[PDB]
Amino acid sequence: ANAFLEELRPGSLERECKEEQCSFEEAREIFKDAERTKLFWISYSDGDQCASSPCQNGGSCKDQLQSYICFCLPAFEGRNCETHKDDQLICVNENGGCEQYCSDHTGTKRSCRCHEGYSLLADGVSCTPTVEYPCGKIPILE
Amino acid sequence: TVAAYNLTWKSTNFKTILEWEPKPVNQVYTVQISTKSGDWKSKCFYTTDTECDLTDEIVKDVKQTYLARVFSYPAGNGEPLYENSPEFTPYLETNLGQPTIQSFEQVGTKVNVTVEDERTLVRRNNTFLSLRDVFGKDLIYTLYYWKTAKTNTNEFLIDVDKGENYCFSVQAVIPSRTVNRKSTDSPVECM
Amino acid sequence: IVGGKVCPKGECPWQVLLLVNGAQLCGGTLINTIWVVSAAHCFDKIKNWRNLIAVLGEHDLSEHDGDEQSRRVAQVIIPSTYVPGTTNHDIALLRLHQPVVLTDHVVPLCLPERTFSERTLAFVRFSLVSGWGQLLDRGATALELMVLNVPRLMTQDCLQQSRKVGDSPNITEYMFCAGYSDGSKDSCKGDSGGPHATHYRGTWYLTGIVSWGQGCATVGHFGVYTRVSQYIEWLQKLMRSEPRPGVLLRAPFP
Ligand SMILES: [Ca+2]
Ligand SMILES: [Ca+2]
Ligand SMILES: [Ca+2]
Ligand SMILES: [Ca+2]
Ligand SMILES: [Ca+2]
Ligand SMILES: [Ca+2]
Ligand SMILES: [Cl-]
Ligand SMILES: [Cl-]
Ligand SMILES: [Cl-]
Ligand SMILES: [Mg+2]
Ligand SMILES: [Mg+2]
Ligand SMILES: [Mg+2]
Ligand code: NA
Ligand SMILES: [Zn+2]
Ligand SMILES: [Zn+2]
Repeated sequence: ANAFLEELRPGSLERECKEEQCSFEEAREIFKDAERTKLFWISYSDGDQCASSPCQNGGSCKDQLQSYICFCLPAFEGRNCETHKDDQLICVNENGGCEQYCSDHTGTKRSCRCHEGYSLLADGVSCTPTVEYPCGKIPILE
Repeated sequence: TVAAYNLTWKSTNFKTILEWEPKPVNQVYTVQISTKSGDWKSKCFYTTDTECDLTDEIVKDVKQTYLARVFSYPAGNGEPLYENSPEFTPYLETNLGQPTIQSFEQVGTKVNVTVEDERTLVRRNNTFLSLRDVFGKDLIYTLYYWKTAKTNTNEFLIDVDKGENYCFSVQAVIPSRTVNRKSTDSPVECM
Repeated sequence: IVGGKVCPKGECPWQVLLLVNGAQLCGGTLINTIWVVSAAHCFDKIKNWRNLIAVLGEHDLSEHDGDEQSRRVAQVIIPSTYVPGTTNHDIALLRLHQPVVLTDHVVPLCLPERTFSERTLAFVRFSLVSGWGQLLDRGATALELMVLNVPRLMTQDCLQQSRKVGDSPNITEYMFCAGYSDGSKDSCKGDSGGPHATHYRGTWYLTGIVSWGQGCATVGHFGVYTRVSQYIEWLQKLMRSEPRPGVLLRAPFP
């Protein structure tokens, strides 16, 4: 970045690269050694990948080299926190949280059901026996 | 349906995403993940994506060894066609993120260089844990300045010649590793 | 059961010991007070159909206690698709003449709904398999009920991790493998018809039936079980059908 009267002072990283945008060679004339310039330029000309704010649903971006990482709030997941955990209550997802049977209802909430000899609890997800010896329970242990 | 191939683990600071091929044509995918003796958990149900975020599963125990599989289902809705992924142990395989130099203070004829706490996706007690909270003594930070310094914390107390202006750069390193021992260098910051 | 442990008395309350002419025949699983599920191949050499006994509450074959309940087997229903001497469609639904009485030592195992079984139970890693079968391939049978914890495998992996053997049966959609390939643990001859039970959120369900294998606990091989989920509708329908004169009934499948 050249501007006549501003090019009278000697080399400076703060003036040419921090306050202004410098080229590879300008940076090279500052560091002189190749490997030094190398590791400065490597991150310098990389670009802030979080500048476009890719982390949805209130997430936080942290820039990396030619990439970023999204830190999501509790209810979200995904590379960009795009996935809502609250919109995943379906039967293929850990049995919809049902203790026994689960029934999908697209558009509405899924419902939980129970095996014969059991009945659905208050919560709408747990089952309780309605007979003395319900199936699948080992009495001598309880 | 066709089976998914080139299943790969992309992980940095425990944000772990499984990726695969091919782009689906008349088929959707479902991902399962488990520990060698645990139950399979389903994720990314009937997705058309060729990736799946598994961060929330692996951060339950970063030292466990996980295996994932990608089910292929036909468009519309007998075990499905699937492919298994390489096993993945987060603590031994997650990439160390690019560090950032927080500050440098000339405290006397010495300069203290502070490395910003790298946060990970592991969130013990509401907050995200740093790399040091997870690795402890397994993690060290190395400084390349102008030559080399190493630390068991996030600070370097280095000797400098008065009024000379040095340049610094840091790297997260897990010395016990043989593969993927270190992070990419941090942006260079000079006095 | 090779490499297992003795199931403590009362802890495998749905296990059924099947007897023919008083001799030990196979295992079975109680699903309600009148119905028992077992394996079809257990009935391949049966001539005296009126001499089939099911014993519930059994534990130690050498001692009779007040917990054992024997009932005559009224009907043995098998898929007509099953071919004697083979492996496919290895399931039998048995009707007991009089119902067992449910007690601390006699409790049925839940037969689950098909979808719950296919989408949920199928992904629970470990399940128990029990029986009084051989303790070693070609060795002697057990006197106390044995039980083993085995991990389930999807058929593609089972095919991929099993040593090549020509003349061996196909693993069909009506079957599934479970077990270890290191030669340490497996179900064995005489355990057939016994349950492969799966625990899920406090309740045990029937997912498989001990069916066949290439030798018990043979390196490079797993135990093969009947995939009960393929038969839920067939079983439910037949449990509603009226009693027939003959003992054996080959019902159409599906
Ligand atoms: Ca300039
Ligand atoms: Ca200028
Ligand atoms: Ca210059
Ligand atoms: Ca120049
Ligand atoms: Ca960057
Ligand atoms: Ca006895
Ligand atoms: Cl840290
Ligand atoms: Cl009777
Ligand atoms: Cl066998
Ligand atoms: Mg300035
Ligand atoms: Mg310049
Ligand atoms: Mg130059
Ligand atoms: Na074996
Ligand atoms: Zn008993
Ligand atoms: Zn008796």
